Amino acid sequence: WDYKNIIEKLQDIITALEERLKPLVQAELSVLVDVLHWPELLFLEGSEAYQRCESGGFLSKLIQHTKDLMESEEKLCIKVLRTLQQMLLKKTKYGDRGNQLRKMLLQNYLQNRWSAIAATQCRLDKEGATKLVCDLITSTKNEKIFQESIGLAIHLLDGGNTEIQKSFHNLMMSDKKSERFFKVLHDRMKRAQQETKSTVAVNMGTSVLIMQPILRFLQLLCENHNRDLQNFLRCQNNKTNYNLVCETLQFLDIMCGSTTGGLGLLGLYINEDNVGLVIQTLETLTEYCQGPCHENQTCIVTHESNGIDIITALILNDISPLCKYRMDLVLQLKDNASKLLLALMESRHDSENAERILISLRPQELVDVIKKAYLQEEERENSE
Amino acid sequence: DIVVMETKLKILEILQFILNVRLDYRISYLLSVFKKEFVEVFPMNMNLDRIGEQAEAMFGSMLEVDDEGGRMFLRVLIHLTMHDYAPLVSGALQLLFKHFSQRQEAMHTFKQVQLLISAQDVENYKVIKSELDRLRTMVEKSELWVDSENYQIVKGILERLNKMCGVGEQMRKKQQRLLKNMDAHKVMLDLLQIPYDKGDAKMMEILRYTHQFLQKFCAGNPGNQALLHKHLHLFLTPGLLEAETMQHIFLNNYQLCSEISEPVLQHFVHLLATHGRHVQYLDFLHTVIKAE
Amino acid sequence: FLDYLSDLCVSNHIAIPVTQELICKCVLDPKNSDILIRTELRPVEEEVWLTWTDKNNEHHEKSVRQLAQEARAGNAHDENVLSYYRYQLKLFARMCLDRQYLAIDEISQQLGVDLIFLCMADEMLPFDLRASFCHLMLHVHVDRDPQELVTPVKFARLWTEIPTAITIKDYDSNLNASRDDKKNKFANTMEFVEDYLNNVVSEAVPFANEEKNKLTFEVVSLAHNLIYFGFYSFSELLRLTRTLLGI
Ligand SMILES: [Ca+2]
Repeated sequence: WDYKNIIEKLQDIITALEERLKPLVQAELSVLVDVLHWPELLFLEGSEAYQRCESGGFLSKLIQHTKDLMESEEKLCIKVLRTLQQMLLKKTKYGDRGNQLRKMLLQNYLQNRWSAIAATQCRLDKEGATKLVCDLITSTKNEKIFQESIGLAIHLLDGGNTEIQKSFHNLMMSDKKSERFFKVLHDRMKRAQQETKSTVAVNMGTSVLIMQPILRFLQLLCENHNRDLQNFLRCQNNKTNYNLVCETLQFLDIMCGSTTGGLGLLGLYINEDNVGLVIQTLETLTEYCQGPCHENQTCIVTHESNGIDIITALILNDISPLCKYRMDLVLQLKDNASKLLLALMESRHDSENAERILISLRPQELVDVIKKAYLQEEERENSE
Repeated sequence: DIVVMETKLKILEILQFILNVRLDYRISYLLSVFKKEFVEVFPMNMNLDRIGEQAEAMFGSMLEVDDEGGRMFLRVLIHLTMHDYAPLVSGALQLLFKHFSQRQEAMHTFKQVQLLISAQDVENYKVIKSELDRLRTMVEKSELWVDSENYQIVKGILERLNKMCGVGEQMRKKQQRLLKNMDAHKVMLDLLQIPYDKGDAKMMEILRYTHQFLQKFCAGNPGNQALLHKHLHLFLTPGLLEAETMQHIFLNNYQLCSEISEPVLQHFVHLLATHGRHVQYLDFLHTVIKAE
Repeated sequence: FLDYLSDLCVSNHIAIPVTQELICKCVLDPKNSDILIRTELRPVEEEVWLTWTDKNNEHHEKSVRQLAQEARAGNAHDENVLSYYRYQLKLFARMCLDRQYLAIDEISQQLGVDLIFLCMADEMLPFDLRASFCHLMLHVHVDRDPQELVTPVKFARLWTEIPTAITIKDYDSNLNASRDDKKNKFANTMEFVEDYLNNVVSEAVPFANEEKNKLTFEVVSLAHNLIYFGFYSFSELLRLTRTLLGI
């Protein structure tokens, strides 16, 4: 017997089977989402189980059990959170074979019985998804569970759902543990800032990678210029208040190198890996200030960290290292910075913000930047 | 009623066992198809399309657990998930999640299949099987011979297994994988739990040999190291051999050393403060400090 | 007091060898043989008779069927002796938990497999007595040295032991010899378990009667233990899955 040849052929067959069955695996996993959507179809109409399933009792019980099993079985909690996130996602195609398998499975199980996303989000919120997310974020000590909770929050709030925002605000206000929620968020923000500062001093860490989902969640809270959420993120009216707008500005300032970055060394600090996080931070600040929220604008403009200078430098500076290789990201960064600066002066008749911005954003350099951007069109490459 | 919930839990456990048996049958079917194709191609190219088609077909059938094509199974799982008893709901949820991952589970299990073709491999497999079976049978009757020829036979079996562990990086890895597949570690751990008196030198020698085998089992193998770490509570006792085994388990393992729990670390300092027997505790701490 | 000894035998559903051995050395000692009801089978095909010594050291022997009939009639002494026997059987099962061979060797001789099967299968006895006998059979005979837990999935397989074509019947025929060998002993128990499960599933409300729930739980636990010891082939397991799901 050819031992080596037999092993090699077995490995080749394993690889081929793994490659072949991937769409089928995806379709089979997807069918679970449909089953969870309409459990009552498994039972007979008019039965007690049918009544329990139809009214959403199954989903509410699942959410309650997920809350209960946070400490008993972390893996099961992660699996259920991922399943909920998949339930909140848009439909996808898995090829001809995948679609055939999915249709066959749906027929076998269920005999013949953005608007959809919004309806699903509202249904999950009714079943208590928002409360589950808040409880998990406040109480969980597991990094994976926290990540899944933040992802579920983002999926629930995706697209700027007013009902989900109202539910979040009601939970933050009425509930007595909102203080712990904001304290946890503030502590994670501070840890990310400290890690980024240490890395910058040395010269990308889970504590820094987690900032992207947190910033996205905070932006989604304030989406569509939600004044209540915009003001709450600055002051919570609790015994101790955590200003997340100020912390976001501080994170942006530390990421870009602080005063040294503003002087003109911004290019070194910003690179391909961390550019997306800076873009997300700029978008979050813009969502904070737009609507407008005058208090947030004043907080950002008059901050002691002088983070407005960072934004002006972002607009003026060329980002020499990154721009040579990826000019599209630099253009996106400049566009986001300009949007943030515009939002900082949305409906301010006084000149305070304008003068503060002009202190660091000199007119000649701004005009030169505008002219260079206009002339760069002939050198533009195919990009969004 | 609690009785009904316990009965349903037992039924669920039976269902898990039968599903595992079905998974084993699927793996056997895939192996048979592969062997048939290999024999056809090499009586002394491969049509991978046919094998892929057969694998896809085998997941379609007589392997179903109900006459409704899995509808009754899903209905029962949902109904049980609606119940209040936490263990029952957890089991139902686990079965529900496993239901829609059959292809992934089958591929994962097929990846781990180990084939024994060489004559030396077959002889090693037979010897290990016989030795482990005899050791398990003798350990199961501890009360009969524990304070006879049992001690000598057990000592010979431990020495034979220790010699069978192998020498050489590739040989050691292969033998460790084979021993893991034959569940020798479970037999050794069960032997450690055997009750015995403190004034039997023969039993002390047997336990020393068992600890040596356990240390050789996880020597340089992160998988076996984690497998033994799954049963830490046995080794957390006031002994020198236990300290050596703990050191070997944690030796060169960042995933284990970094995430070492507080009570485990306090255990050795407590022993040093109260006993201070030897330098074994200090050695364990030193190896825990650095990893990879 | 027998119940209290039973709790002392175990802790958190896990047998403690020390206390188990201490209780076994005393309960089963010949000097304390007057506090345990003796059970035997006589031709009289065969009938099970219980003989016990009263408080005043008076021997009393009676058939189990007579005890059950009198207890159902309304007699209190027969009910008391039946309850004492049930608690004694519970204590015997507990003392043999986790393969305590010291007590298993003694108990097996007094209560054989055939006697326990006859007592449990009889439908004239109360469900509690049948449940106790099923528990004793599970914890005295099934969980013995010959039986061993079987891993359903095997990762190490010989190249020469892989058939070219495999079916369910051929798949389960690899080790049919050992299965038949253990069937030669446990065939009656397996048939009784299958019939009981079929009857339970046939009923509209399987968990209606509270008394029958205990017997159902013991039968299900016995089936679980038998399955986990490889007493059934894949085809029989597939057949039994339908009944288990229907229940
Ligand atoms: Ca024993």
